[PDB]
Amino acid sequence: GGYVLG
Amino acid sequence: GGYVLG
Amino acid sequence: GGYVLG
Amino acid sequence: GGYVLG
Amino acid sequence: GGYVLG
Amino acid sequence: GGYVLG
Amino acid sequence: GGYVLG
Amino acid sequence: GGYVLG
Amino acid sequence: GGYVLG
Amino acid sequence: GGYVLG
Amino acid sequence: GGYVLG
Amino acid sequence: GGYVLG
Amino acid sequence: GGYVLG
Amino acid sequence: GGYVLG
Amino acid sequence: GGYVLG
Amino acid sequence: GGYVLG
Repeated sequence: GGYVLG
Repeated sequence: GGYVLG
Repeated sequence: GGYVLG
Repeated sequence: GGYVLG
Repeated sequence: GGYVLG
Repeated sequence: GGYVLG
Repeated sequence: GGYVLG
Repeated sequence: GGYVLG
Repeated sequence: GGYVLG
Repeated sequence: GGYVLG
Repeated sequence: GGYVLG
Repeated sequence: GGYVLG
Repeated sequence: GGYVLG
Repeated sequence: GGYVLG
Repeated sequence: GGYVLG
Repeated sequence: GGYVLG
């Protein structure tokens, strides 16, 4: 799992 | 804004 | 449990 | 955006 | 199982 | 910008 | 179980 | 204003 | 769990 | 003004 | 601005 | 118990 | 904003 | 408990 | 837990 | 502004 923010 | 995988 | 993206 | 609860 | 949020 | 909570 | 507030 | 996950 | 304030 | 993560 | 109570 | 966001 | 009670 | 941003 | 980008 | 991978 993981995430990005932009 | 972003994206998540869990 | 839970998760949030904003 | 979005959320989950479990 | 799993989830995505976008 | 954005955020996550877990 | 859980909750969100927004 | 804000957001809560509990 | 957690929170943001903005 | 500002921002908080807790 | 904002606040939480718990 | 409880929680508040304002 | 919002609240929960339990 | 709680937290404030102003 | 969480993370913020601003 | 920026970008985050978590």
